[PDB]
Amino acid sequence: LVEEALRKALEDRYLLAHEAYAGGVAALVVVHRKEVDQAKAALSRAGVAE
Amino acid sequence: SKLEAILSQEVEAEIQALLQEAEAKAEAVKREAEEKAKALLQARERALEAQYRAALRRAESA
Repeated sequence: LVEEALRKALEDRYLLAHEAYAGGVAALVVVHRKEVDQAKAALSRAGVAE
Repeated sequence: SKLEAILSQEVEAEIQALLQEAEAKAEAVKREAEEKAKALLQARERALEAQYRAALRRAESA
Protein backbone atom coordinates (compact mmCIF):
# COMPACT_ATOMS: atom_id res chain seq x y z
CA LEU A 1 0.00 0.00 0.00
CA VAL A 2 2.93 2.35 0.62
CA GLU A 3 5.06 0.71 -2.11
CA GLU A 4 2.46 1.74 -4.70
CA ALA A 5 4.03 5.21 -4.51
CA LEU A 6 7.49 3.63 -4.88
CA ARG A 7 6.30 1.81 -8.00
CA LYS A 8 4.91 5.19 -9.07
CA ALA A 9 8.51 6.37 -8.61
CA LEU A 10 11.47 4.62 -10.28
CA GLU A 11 10.65 0.96 -9.70
CA ASP A 12 14.16 -0.55 -9.75
CA ARG A 13 15.39 2.37 -7.61
CA TYR A 14 14.41 3.91 -4.26
CA LEU A 15 15.52 1.36 -1.66
CA LEU A 16 12.35 1.09 0.41
CA ALA A 17 11.70 -1.64 2.97
CA HIS A 18 10.84 -2.40 6.60
CA GLU A 19 13.43 -4.56 8.32
CA ALA A 20 12.38 -5.46 11.86
CA TYR A 21 11.11 -4.11 15.23
CA ALA A 22 7.43 -4.97 14.76
CA GLY A 23 6.24 -2.42 17.35
CA GLY A 24 6.41 -0.01 14.43
CA VAL A 25 7.53 -1.08 10.97
CA ALA A 26 10.53 1.04 9.94
CA ALA A 27 9.47 1.75 6.37
CA LEU A 28 12.55 3.52 5.01
CA VAL A 29 12.49 4.83 1.43
CA VAL A 30 15.71 6.29 0.03
CA VAL A 31 16.05 7.62 -3.51
CA HIS A 32 17.05 11.23 -4.05
CA ARG A 33 16.30 14.79 -2.94
CA LYS A 34 13.69 16.29 -5.29
CA GLU A 35 11.95 13.23 -6.74
CA VAL A 36 12.09 11.60 -3.31
CA ASP A 37 10.52 14.73 -1.81
CA GLN A 38 7.73 14.53 -4.40
CA ALA A 39 7.26 10.81 -3.68
CA LYS A 40 7.26 11.56 0.06
CA ALA A 41 4.50 14.12 -0.48
CA ALA A 42 2.62 11.47 -2.49
CA LEU A 43 3.16 8.91 0.29
CA SER A 44 1.96 11.36 2.95
CA ARG A 45 -1.09 11.83 0.72
CA ALA A 46 -1.35 8.04 0.89
CA GLY A 47 -0.57 8.38 4.61
CA VAL A 48 3.02 8.59 5.84
CA ALA A 49 5.11 10.61 8.29
CA GLU A 50 8.85 11.18 8.52
CA SER B 1 19.67 -0.65 -8.59
CA LYS B 2 18.29 1.86 -11.07
CA LEU B 3 19.39 4.92 -9.10
CA GLU B 4 22.64 3.14 -8.31
CA ALA B 5 23.28 3.24 -12.06
CA ILE B 6 21.75 6.74 -12.36
CA LEU B 7 24.03 8.24 -9.69
CA SER B 8 26.94 6.52 -11.44
CA GLN B 9 25.64 8.18 -14.62
CA GLU B 10 25.51 11.53 -12.80
CA VAL B 11 29.12 11.20 -11.64
CA GLU B 12 30.26 10.21 -15.15
CA ALA B 13 28.24 13.05 -16.72
CA GLU B 14 29.67 15.67 -14.36
CA ILE B 15 33.21 14.37 -14.96
CA GLN B 16 32.63 14.40 -18.74
CA ALA B 17 31.20 17.94 -18.68
CA LEU B 18 34.11 18.99 -16.44
CA LEU B 19 36.67 17.62 -18.88
CA GLN B 20 34.91 19.11 -21.93
CA GLU B 21 34.92 22.54 -20.25
CA ALA B 22 38.57 21.93 -19.38
CA GLU B 23 39.30 21.01 -23.02
CA ALA B 24 37.73 24.28 -24.22
CA LYS B 25 39.67 26.20 -21.56
CA ALA B 26 43.01 24.56 -22.45
CA GLU B 27 42.46 25.15 -26.18
CA ALA B 28 41.74 28.83 -25.50
CA VAL B 29 44.83 28.97 -23.25
CA LYS B 30 47.20 27.58 -25.89
CA ARG B 31 45.52 29.87 -28.44
CA GLU B 32 46.03 33.03 -26.36
CA ALA B 33 49.61 32.09 -25.42
CA GLU B 34 50.50 31.39 -29.05
CA GLU B 35 48.86 34.64 -30.20
CA LYS B 36 50.78 36.64 -27.58
CA ALA B 37 54.09 34.98 -28.49
CA LYS B 38 53.54 35.55 -32.21
CA ALA B 39 52.55 39.18 -31.59
CA LEU B 40 55.88 39.44 -29.75
CA LEU B 41 57.76 37.88 -32.66
CA GLN B 42 55.97 40.09 -35.19
CA ALA B 43 56.84 43.21 -33.18
CA ARG B 44 60.49 42.20 -32.80
CA GLU B 45 61.29 42.25 -36.53
CA ARG B 46 60.08 45.87 -36.56
CA ALA B 47 61.94 46.72 -33.33
CA LEU B 48 65.18 45.24 -34.72
CA GLU B 49 65.08 46.03 -38.46
CA ALA B 50 64.16 49.68 -37.83
CA GLN B 51 67.23 50.00 -35.60
CA TYR B 52 69.41 48.37 -38.27
CA ARG B 53 68.09 50.63 -41.05
CA ALA B 54 68.42 53.84 -39.01
CA ALA B 55 71.98 52.79 -38.15
CA LEU B 56 72.81 52.45 -41.84
CA ARG B 57 71.14 55.84 -42.54
CA ARG B 58 73.27 57.71 -40.01
CA ALA B 59 76.40 55.74 -40.98
CA GLU B 60 75.99 56.59 -44.67
CA SER B 61 75.37 60.26 -43.82
CA ALA B 62 78.47 60.33 -41.58
